[PDB]
Amino acid sequence: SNECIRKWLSCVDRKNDCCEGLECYKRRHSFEVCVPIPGFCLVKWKQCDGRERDCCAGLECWKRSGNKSSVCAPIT
Repeated sequence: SNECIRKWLSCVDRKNDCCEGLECYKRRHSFEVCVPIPGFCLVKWKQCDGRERDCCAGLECWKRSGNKSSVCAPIT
């Protein structure tokens, strides 16, 4: 398991490997970096660890052990 680029660090390296919910920005002269996407969220098949409050509307940090890592799920 490897880590991802830190927010507001440097996108020049790799934009496709910035981070979760991050995207490359466009600047005039100043070096552009990864930024938080507006309205960004998660699905019922995405990890919830760390983003227990980032998932989409209706989703929640689902605690599943034995099959896979901690993922998100819709209201119950």
